[PDB]
Amino acid sequence: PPVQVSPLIKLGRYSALFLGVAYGAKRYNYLKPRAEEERRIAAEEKKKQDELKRIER
Amino acid sequence: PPVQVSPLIKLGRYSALFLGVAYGAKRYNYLKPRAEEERRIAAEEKKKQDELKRIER
Amino acid sequence: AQFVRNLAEKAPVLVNAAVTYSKPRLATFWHYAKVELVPPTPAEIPTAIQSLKKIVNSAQTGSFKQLTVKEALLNGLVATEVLMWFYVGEIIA
Amino acid sequence: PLKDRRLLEVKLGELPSWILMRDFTPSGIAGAFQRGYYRYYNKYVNVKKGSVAGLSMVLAAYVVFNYCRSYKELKHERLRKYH
Repeated sequence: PPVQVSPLIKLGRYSALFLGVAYGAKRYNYLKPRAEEERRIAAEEKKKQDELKRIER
Repeated sequence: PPVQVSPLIKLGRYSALFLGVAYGAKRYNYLKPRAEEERRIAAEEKKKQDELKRIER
Repeated sequence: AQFVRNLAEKAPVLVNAAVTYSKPRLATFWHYAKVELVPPTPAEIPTAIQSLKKIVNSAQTGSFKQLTVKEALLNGLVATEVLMWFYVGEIIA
Repeated sequence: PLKDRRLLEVKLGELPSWILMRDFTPSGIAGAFQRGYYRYYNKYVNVKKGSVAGLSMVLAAYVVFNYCRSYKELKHERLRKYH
């Protein structure tokens, strides 16, 4: 036997839902490049360390 | 002398507004990485062309 | 030189006059824009949804097909008006 | 009370009625271009205090004409790719 929403909450819910959906898409977009670049430059660093131990074994 | 909205349109407007705001944020997020990577790989390609004309001048 | 600088001071007074003339025309635009200091009422939502359903009624049976052109032209132009705001939101994006 | 009316007067249901009551022969094309030119002329030009707007319209029209003519050769320098 469903119990009708005290409408305050039925309002408060789905709004916040879509707020969070937007927040998530925004975070994804805003964050991808920084991590991509930090990791790629760390890859430069690790290749350099590899060649270091190659010449400084 | 303002003219009250024929409410149909006052409804139809701001909805579409925020739809488009969401669409824009989504496009930004979804699109950033692909272009970043295509351009960076094209940069690999152009460095390769540079070294090509260096050795094949 | 200094006279040109003095002319600039007069020009600054002229610029103040330019602001002075613009403000009443802007005030008339403000009178049209002063209707809402908070988001629109959810009271007429019923009127709008009911008008929408009445449009659907006129559509389903094929009775709106007795209209004259000018009316449909107007309707479509305001439809596209509403539409442009979608790209506007994209701009915000 | 009339078969032929201003295309704005006619309705959508009888839309094809108007489309079929009217003629299409090139003579009836000149006899349309003329009506357009003369409406413009006798409404915005042939008046004792004709203004800029009595002329500026045809200029800013020719402009858009020759812009459309050129659209093809301009898709090659859009500053941004994904529009």
